Amino acid sequence: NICEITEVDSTLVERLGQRLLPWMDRLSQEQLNPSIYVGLRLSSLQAGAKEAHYLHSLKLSYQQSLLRPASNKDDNDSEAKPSMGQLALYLLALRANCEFIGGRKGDRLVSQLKRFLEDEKRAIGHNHQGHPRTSYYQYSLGILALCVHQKRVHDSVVGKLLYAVEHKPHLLQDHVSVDTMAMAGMAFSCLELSNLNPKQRNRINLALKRVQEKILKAQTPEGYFGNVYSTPLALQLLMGSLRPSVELGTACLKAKAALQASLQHKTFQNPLMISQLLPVLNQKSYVDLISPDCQAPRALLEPALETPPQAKVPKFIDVLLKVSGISPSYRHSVSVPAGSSLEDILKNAQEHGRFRFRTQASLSGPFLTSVLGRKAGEREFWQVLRDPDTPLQQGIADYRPKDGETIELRLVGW
Ligand code: B12
Ligand SMILES: [Cl-]
Ligand SMILES: [Cl-]
Ligand SMILES: [Cl-]
Repeated sequence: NICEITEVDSTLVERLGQRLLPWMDRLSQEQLNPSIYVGLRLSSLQAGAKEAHYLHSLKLSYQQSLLRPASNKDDNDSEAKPSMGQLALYLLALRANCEFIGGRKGDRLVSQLKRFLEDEKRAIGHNHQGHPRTSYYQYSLGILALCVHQKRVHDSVVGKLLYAVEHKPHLLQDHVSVDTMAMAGMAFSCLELSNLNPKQRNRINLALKRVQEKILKAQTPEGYFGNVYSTPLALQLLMGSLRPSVELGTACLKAKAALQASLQHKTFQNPLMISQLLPVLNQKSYVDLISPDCQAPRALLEPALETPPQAKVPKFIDVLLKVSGISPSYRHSVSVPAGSSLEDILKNAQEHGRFRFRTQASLSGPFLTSVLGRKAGEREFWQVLRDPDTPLQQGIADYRPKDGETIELRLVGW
């Protein structure tokens, strides 16, 4: 297949896998990450039966958190659980261990997921005025997750994703675009291969060509689908073929070369991103979770065990932090070692100034949710940009600012 990464330097792959390896000892509820587990299982790499403990921890935690008693002893909250889209990735994790979800606990989880989709269906509405509470990405992920376990979703649920893909000057924001198409594509593709909604078979097939079209349309001069980070999910979808073309073949070749290029430059630092890339580098996608092969051997990753101690004096960078989209705006001047994350800088400004911010856990890491006491609301988010007006492609923990950058935290409405 032409959309498949066919040749990768195994030492690059191994370095990527070494980035996931420490996460395998991070078993706390907020660190546990079903995406990382999936990515490893579908990769050419193994992070030990560190993996087994990890799935077991996922099982215990997702079950204990999501199946809690009918009425909790005086709180309405205690120990905020995984989200439904995370439950969807947890379902992918089980398939990655060649398990189907089951038993009474598994029935309840599946219902929770179906309720989620039904609730999103309702939120989206009638004829689609109205938004998902979460996103179409999680919507698609949910359908895909149920599909790979051979669980059917209501035709009206699937309809909502199909129509969104099908209808008009495409709804989706640029940020979500390719990634959401890729994920929806993978939901549709699973539906097809599974024949789970035969009453919309043709519609699904046409949604697939659509999804393919929009992804190729989104190709950048650099070769990326959307951006470097959407490219792996794009390729995950695209390697699933069934519409082989000359445009598609050329697009994939460009996409692949751009991706391999970025691998030489330590582009992929984010554990979730790596978890999305490794499968692709092993010619696998989430859609392979339909029939996962748990017998295939993988190369054991061993701990890097070396963190190079320079005893040098590091370069410092001087960075300007600025907050906009709220009143008052705020600025902060910080000088920190080169290689400091945006997050380090935030924590520094908080420590040594009038700054404050809050993040919350996500599978991509710390997600900035509140700056200076202003918490992003319903369709708001704290956008992170490098001045002038360039949205970062990494979040706070991964973005490592350059000398002289102005980094903007902008409250925006999408
Ligand atoms: C939906 C989405 C959003 C939504 C999320 C809110 C919503 N309505 O649900 C919005 C528009 C707010 C958003 C924002 C951003 N996003 Co975003 N987002 C996505 C998308 C399409 C799906 C994520 C998802 O739902 N995952 C599934 C569920 C189960 O996972 P989850 O971990 O529980 O999801 C949470 C986080 O993803 C959080 N979130 C969203 N984006 C990001 C990015 C980072 C770095 C973090 C830590 C968290 C985070 O939102 C979800 C909670 O609803 C992904 C695509 C992808 N390839 O994963 C990109 C993606 C994760 N986002 C990305 C980026 C870069 C950003 C921003 C940094 C953009 C910016 N310059 O401001 C910001 C986050 C800044 C911040 N405040 O911390 C990149 C990250 C790449 C990388 N190297 O890590 C991705 C992969 C898109 C891309 N191809 O570039 N995003
Ligand atoms: Cl339940
Ligand atoms: Cl990254
Ligand atoms: Cl805050």
